[PDB]
Amino acid sequence: AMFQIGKMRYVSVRDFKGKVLIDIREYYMDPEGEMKPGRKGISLNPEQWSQLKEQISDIDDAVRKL
Amino acid sequence: AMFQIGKMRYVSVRDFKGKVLIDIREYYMDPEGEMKPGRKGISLNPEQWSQLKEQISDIDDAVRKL
DNA sequence: TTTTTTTTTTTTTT
Repeated sequence: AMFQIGKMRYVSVRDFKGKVLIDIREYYMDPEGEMKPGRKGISLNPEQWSQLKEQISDIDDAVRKL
Repeated sequence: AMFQIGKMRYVSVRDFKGKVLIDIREYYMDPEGEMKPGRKGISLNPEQWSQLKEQISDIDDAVRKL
């Protein structure tokens, strides 16, 4: 499943080799004319994603103040 | 501002060259004994961060179904 | 070999 968050950026959810990854990732268009994941991104495991969600309120507080 | 989401992973919030960035990134310990940002990570702008949050429910549903 | 916004490019450590 892919969830667009910008022009060339997605959160993607996939099973990779038995484990669920939540990937926040910029994509590019390659010379053969296909969409590929780029170097800018990180694949989170479910516990890291859970910790991120738990800190959204604090993250938002910091964003708001800048 | 730093928000830990794993042993060596953080969300950070900062103003860089006049732009607020929400960076999700893996860090490492370098040979001099200092923490440094690593190559696995992505800096979101606030609009991307807002779209990510908007889709957490859908992302979470994908995780349950994969 | 190691950041940082809408070419040379994936994939999990509290």
